[PDB]
Amino acid sequence: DCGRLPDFIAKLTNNTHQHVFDDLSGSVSLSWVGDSTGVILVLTTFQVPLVIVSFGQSKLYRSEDYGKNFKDITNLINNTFIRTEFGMAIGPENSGKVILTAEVSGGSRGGRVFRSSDFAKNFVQTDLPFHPLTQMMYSPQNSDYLLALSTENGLWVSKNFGEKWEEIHKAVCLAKWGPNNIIFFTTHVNGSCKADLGALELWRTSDLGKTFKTIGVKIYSFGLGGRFLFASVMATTRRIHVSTDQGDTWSMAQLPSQEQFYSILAANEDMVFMHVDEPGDTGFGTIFTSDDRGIVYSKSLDRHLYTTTGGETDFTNVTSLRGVYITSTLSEDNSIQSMITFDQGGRWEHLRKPENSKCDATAKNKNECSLHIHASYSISQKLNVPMAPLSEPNAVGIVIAHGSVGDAISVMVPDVYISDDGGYSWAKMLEGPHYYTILDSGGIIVAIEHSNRPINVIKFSTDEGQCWQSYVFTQEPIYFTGLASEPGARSMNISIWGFTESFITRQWVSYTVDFKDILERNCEEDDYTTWLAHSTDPGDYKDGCILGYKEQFLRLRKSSVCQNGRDYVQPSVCPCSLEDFLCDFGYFRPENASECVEQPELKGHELEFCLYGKEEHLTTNGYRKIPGDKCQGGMNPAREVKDLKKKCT
Amino acid sequence: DCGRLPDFIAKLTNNTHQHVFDDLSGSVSLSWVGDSTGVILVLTTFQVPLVIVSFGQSKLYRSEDYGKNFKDITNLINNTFIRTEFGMAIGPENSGKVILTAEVSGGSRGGRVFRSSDFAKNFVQTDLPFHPLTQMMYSPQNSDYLLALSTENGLWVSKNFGEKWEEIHKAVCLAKWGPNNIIFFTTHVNGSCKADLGALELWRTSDLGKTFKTIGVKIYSFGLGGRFLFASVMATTRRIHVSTDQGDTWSMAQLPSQFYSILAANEDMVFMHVDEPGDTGFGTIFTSDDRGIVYSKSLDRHLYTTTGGETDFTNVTSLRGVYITSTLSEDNSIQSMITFDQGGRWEHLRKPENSKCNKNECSLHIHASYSISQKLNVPMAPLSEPNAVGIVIAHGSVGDAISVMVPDVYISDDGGYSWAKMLEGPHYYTILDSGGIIVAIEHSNRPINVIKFSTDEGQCWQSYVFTQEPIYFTGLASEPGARSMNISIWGFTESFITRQWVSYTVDFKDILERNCEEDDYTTWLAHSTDPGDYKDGCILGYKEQFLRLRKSSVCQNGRDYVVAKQPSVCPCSLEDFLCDFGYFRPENASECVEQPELKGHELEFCLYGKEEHLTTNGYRKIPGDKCQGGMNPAREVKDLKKKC
Ligand SMILES: *[C@@H]1O[C@H](CO)[C@@H](O[C@@H]2O[C@H](CO)[C@@H](O[C@@H]3O[C@H](CO)[C@@H](O)[C@H](O)[C@@H]3O)[C@H](O)[C@H]2NC(C)=O)[C@H](O)[C@H]1NC(C)=O
Ligand SMILES: *[C@@H]1O[C@H](CO)[C@@H](O[C@@H]2O[C@H](CO)[C@@H](O[C@@H]3O[C@H](CO)[C@@H](O)[C@H](O)[C@@H]3O)[C@H](O)[C@H]2NC(C)=O)[C@H](O)[C@H]1NC(C)=O
Ligand SMILES: *[C@@H]1O[C@H](CO)[C@@H](O[C@@H]2O[C@H](CO)[C@@H](O[C@@H]3O[C@H](CO)[C@@H](O)[C@H](O)[C@@H]3O)[C@H](O)[C@H]2NC(C)=O)[C@H](O)[C@H]1NC(C)=O
Ligand SMILES: *[C@@H]1O[C@H](CO)[C@@H](O[C@@H]2O[C@H](CO)[C@@H](O[C@@H]3O[C@H](CO)[C@@H](O)[C@H](O)[C@@H]3O)[C@H](O)[C@H]2NC(C)=O)[C@H](O)[C@H]1NC(C)=O
Ligand SMILES: *[C@@H]1O[C@H](CO)[C@@H](O[C@@H]2O[C@H](CO)[C@@H](O)[C@H](O)[C@H]2NC(C)=O)[C@H](O)[C@H]1NC(C)=O
Ligand SMILES: *[C@@H]1O[C@H](CO)[C@@H](O)[C@H](O)[C@H]1NC(C)=O
Ligand SMILES: *[C@@H]1O[C@H](CO)[C@@H](O)[C@H](O)[C@H]1NC(C)=O
Ligand SMILES: *[C@@H]1O[C@H](CO)[C@@H](O)[C@H](O)[C@H]1NC(C)=O
Ligand code: NA
Ligand code: NA
Ligand code: NA
Ligand code: NA
Ligand code: NA
Repeated sequence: DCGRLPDFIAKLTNNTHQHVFDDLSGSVSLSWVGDSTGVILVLTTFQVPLVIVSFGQSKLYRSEDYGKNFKDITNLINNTFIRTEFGMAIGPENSGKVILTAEVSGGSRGGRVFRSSDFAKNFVQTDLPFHPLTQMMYSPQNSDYLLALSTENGLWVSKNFGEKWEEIHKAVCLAKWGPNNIIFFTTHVNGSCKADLGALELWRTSDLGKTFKTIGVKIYSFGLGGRFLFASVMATTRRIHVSTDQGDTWSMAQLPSQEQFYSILAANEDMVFMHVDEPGDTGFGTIFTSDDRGIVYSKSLDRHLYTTTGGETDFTNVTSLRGVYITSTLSEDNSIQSMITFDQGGRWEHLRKPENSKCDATAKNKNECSLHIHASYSISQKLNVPMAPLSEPNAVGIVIAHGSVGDAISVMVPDVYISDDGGYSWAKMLEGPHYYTILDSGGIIVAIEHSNRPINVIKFSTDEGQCWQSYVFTQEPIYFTGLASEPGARSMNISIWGFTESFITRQWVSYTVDFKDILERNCEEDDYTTWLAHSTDPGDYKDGCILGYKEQFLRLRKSSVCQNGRDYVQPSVCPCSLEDFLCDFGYFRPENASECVEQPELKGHELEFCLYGKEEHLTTNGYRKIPGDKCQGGMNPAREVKDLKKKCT
Repeated sequence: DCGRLPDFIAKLTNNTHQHVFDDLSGSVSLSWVGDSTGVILVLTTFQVPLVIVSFGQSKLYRSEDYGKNFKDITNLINNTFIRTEFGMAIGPENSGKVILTAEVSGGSRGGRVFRSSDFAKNFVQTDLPFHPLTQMMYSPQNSDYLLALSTENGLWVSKNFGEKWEEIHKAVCLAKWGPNNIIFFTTHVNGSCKADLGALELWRTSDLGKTFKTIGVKIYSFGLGGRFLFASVMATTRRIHVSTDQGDTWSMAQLPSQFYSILAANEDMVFMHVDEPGDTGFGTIFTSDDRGIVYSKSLDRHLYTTTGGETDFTNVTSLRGVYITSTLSEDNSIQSMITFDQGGRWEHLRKPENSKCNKNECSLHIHASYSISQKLNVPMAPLSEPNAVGIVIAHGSVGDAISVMVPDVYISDDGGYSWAKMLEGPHYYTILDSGGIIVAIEHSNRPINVIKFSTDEGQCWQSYVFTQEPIYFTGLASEPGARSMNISIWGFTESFITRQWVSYTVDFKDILERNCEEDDYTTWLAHSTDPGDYKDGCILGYKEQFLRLRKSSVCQNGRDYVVAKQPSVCPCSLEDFLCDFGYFRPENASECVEQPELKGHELEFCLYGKEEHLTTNGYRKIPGDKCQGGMNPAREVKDLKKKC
């Protein structure tokens, strides 16, 4: 049971610093700039259409002492304002780069940016030779490289952190940074980008506009994931093509029985999750997985729910436990259900419902108490879930997410559920929707109620979400607007901002809380327990095996109040079992089934597919080893990919 | 100036009726059902996707004494819940028809509807043999006839007010009622409606599914407006086709020359918006003849939202021929334009009365669907009604970002010709009593307890504190009827975590105690863009005169604000004519001028398969304009004896 009253109020009251901002208009954004810099930026923005020239003044405040004091530096951005859609363009964590993209209050020949490379302590002003259509994008491999699309659909690039800009191509519809500062972009065949569905050209430049190469024609769309480049190509019908050499060579995606709607759910250096819409136009599709070449796919999960307008799904990478992914499917009776995989798409199981839930006490029927974990599918469906599932690799096994059972009331007002074993087991910890953040690599989790009333409570947990305490951080409740944490692995600082509205005018205020005094002592051996990740194959020899590697994790004991949450850790290999294999091309695991079985339609014919112009023949026991799985010994089904020395089809 | 003296708080306190609702979950909707019936329904709904089966219980409360008392009748809809997207399917006014379309808690073979034809005083339940994909639709000619699309894209029709249903066609994408119980609908050949865009077939049935007729192929979309049927056809580019004979014959829209949208259409005329070639967020409004075929330039640089295509186009239903929308000025300022002759001529909206004005823009922008789609803080579009002649209430902003972020509420009493800022900040508002009562409620994050009301058509406002426990505002609903005096406010308190819902019904009967006398009215004429005295009071060639309650009036009006007069027609002038095909009116200009690119070549268009030649002075009479005499410009459509 939880430890009642380790007194925190005194240690938090003296570490809570309020700042009132007078006469702020528009939306107010707050952000920490850097780890251990002390810098917090507060900026007001305005919702103004791009084409409209209007007058306005954004306000800008800066703290250099961790939120205790703010200096008005609006004079730096005199006679400009920033649109809410743009906000701040903050570079990578250790770069110190911040860019404010603004519009001149009276109008001008182009936009105006304010550039800082010292954690927002000094800005320089630069007039753009164009009006930005969207926010400027940093190159992932070089924060000095910026690209921006103009309102004239021109592609502009800067090599020196936005100081000097050059237009490298006109009539561009979409542009994206690839790897090693490559730029991919689409261009017109004629008039409008909207009217030219399926007739765009995909272009590549590897030297920031000096030379170009057309890598695709008749393009519907394109995207990037992991080491893979994807393009939807119009033949009257759409097919998916994959490239792992930045478009020099393409191969059509090979799916058993490339369709009208596709989506890359996730992709890394090892594999691809691909969603393909079911024939006709229903609310569900199918998840396919590929090898590290991104070409040959196999059926992974049926009836995967997606929003027909936008393609969002509940697909969630559980980043706090290797190999774990969660998403939502439509059961046979059209109930929503959360499925979870612990082997990177090889096998999926129903998410387990909490034991002895309040739902179990009132449910007049089973399956009513199934737990649906809310993500982008719920959010796009306009449900009241203010945050997707939250996890981070440093906080091993911790997942925080909104969830609902099979009641309309629960769907309307989700609750916050906590998992400490990467999603295998869940407990309802907070009533109603919340905003939440992880600090101190999981040593501190904080949540704030999301409702119509003004709030004055911080809820926090120091034992990975098992026990919660409430801290009244003000006597004047605020309509909550934002929650922002200082970055860093050992973070203790968090800022809340919002406003009072006793009459018609909003008075904005920020509260910065330092949790330094709460976690005084360092955890010892009796403060932890040990746990092994869940395995779907039975046997003590298979407990704790993740993709062929057995490992052991710690977990803070319930009611713990201590720091030094050691990094959860000698590697050992497991024997091979079914959980270490995906189904092969043409095979699948029926719902609730452990073994792969050949899809019925292919039972008659030989399994063949196209691989870079060469037709291949597949003989298989129905299995192929999961990319990245270091399994050895045990079960080893056989497969052979024989080249037929023939052109495709 | 306003008369603050008549103390109203005593006359309103005894006429304010509170009802507290226990354990309401989900979204809460409230609606009056019928003129002088006394019926108010309160229903809880849930935001749940269509395909998902879940458990839930909607709650249903009914008042039969004008909101003083509510009876829990949830048992009527036991074991069902209603989706927020569906709500209630309310038949036409005075029909008495209400239908609650629900799904069964836990799933079933089809939906379940609860049907009433006596203003929701008695319901009967019917199990549907299908799951409805969208809300059921009443036939405008017969409220017993219903239409519904199933989640399997089957087309279902009922002839007996939803008691018995028949499936008349499968694989249907969209279906709509025509004028005489005709049904137009599109169907694909195989697969998906999304994938078969531009390859759909447009079908018609005039006998509720007994027989069908294919009236269009290669269809992208279709729609109905006024007496016009529209279809978008995929050729290499998409173009719009019009039919005035229910699809037996079509004609392509003839524009002097891209994406096409129908802004509005009635029995006389079509408003068409045409997107610029490069998609820069603005387009051009074109107007048609009475056939919907021949179009001419009406308004340039018409702003539209780049994704949904919404514009600020607003029909001022309280004054004939008046429309307002937003355009992009030469320096990319937003501006409101107004027409008093149904698109013939547009003028800049006049600056608000009594204002202190720097920049070039103290101009007043009236907020509508373009502002709403641009995510501005505008909770309601402009509000007007035909019975409340000349009254328009709308959100407006001047040309500073602060004003755009927090618009104010403006009042016009002459159909939008002149405007005054009457309320600070965004509000919800409603008109009842044919304009005798206007009510407004603040839109903000804090709970409210004040009702703002006007009894002189918006010229003077008073504040009434209707409760000591402020509520987070949810809705404002007025009793229907020309002489209505009751409104309902509902919302919830949330002192802790739980919402407690409550309704407040206010009766203005004691406020408007005495009846207005002759000294309570003034008379006015609608604005005319031609300055002659022979055109005073002329609206589209027809003379009329209006009344208006004097400022600070607190009395009940029983007269139609249109004075009863023998009808008289006006002489023709420029305001009575559109520009002809190939002509347009420059900004602020009264006379039409030929578009420059066409000044050299012969004006030609295709009309019913035959190529036609147009010689014109630049004008054509506005469709519906009852003008006679006066100006008579010449035009001739000469057949060229050629196919097209
Ligand atoms: C789902 O989220 C997890 C966690 O973020 C992703 O896993 C991580 O992916 C990165 C890059 O692929 C891995 O980095 C690698 O780092 C190691 C060690 O420095 C290096 O030897 C490799 O060459 C590689 O650069 C990282 O280790 C890995 N972390 C874990 C816990 O697996 C995963 O990629 C996501 N899934 C998908 C499909 O994207
Ligand atoms: C969380 O926020 C707190 C502030 O509320 C941070 O603590 C502050 O850190 C600064 C910089 O390390 C400390 O300043 C230093 O003082 C020494 C002399 O003692 C001086 O040489 C340095 O130049 C600097 O001024 C400051 O004292 C300290 N304030 C408090 C109240 O502890 C803290 O670093 C933040 N991060 C974490 C992880 O807690
Ligand atoms: C995987 O396992 C689950 C059980 O854990 C299987 O679920 C079952 O699904 C059927 C529907 O396919 C449920 O059935 C019946 O539905 C009818 C409606 O037509 C209803 O009238 C009956 O009362 C009944 O509920 C059944 O209840 C359910 N079983 C359980 C224990 O929940 C699922 O089908 C399996 N998947 C595969 C591919 O085999
Ligand atoms: C606004 O709401 C009030 C109630 O707050 C409505 O007043 C009520 O209307 C009915 C019908 O006129 C009245 O009831 C009965 O009328 C019959 C005559 O058919 C009579 O014999 C009964 O004795 C009874 O009065 C009811 O008394 C009346 N007023 C009140 C205060 O209860 C009113 O009709 C609503 N609408 C308008 C436009 O004011
Ligand atoms: C714009 O609003 C007005 C007011 O509703 C419409 O005018 C009426 O049209 C109906 C149906 O044709 C007639 O029955 C009424 O007699 C008209 N009333 C008035 C005051 O004109 C008008 O048709 C609407 N739509 C368009 C496209 O203008
Ligand atoms: C910029 O702001 C200053 C206030 O410091 C103001 O006086 C000045 O007019 C502005 N400059 C321009 C060019 O508008
Ligand atoms: C509501 O419906 C359920 C299922 O039909 C039934 O068991 C229950 O008795 C009903 N409640 C009432 C009050 O009739
Ligand atoms: C058009 O008329 C308005 C109102 O009289 C005037 O203010 C404006 O300057 C005119 N516009 C142009 C472009 O001349
Ligand atoms: Na870098
Ligand atoms: Na951009
Ligand atoms: Na009445
Ligand atoms: Na049902
Ligand atoms: Na009809």
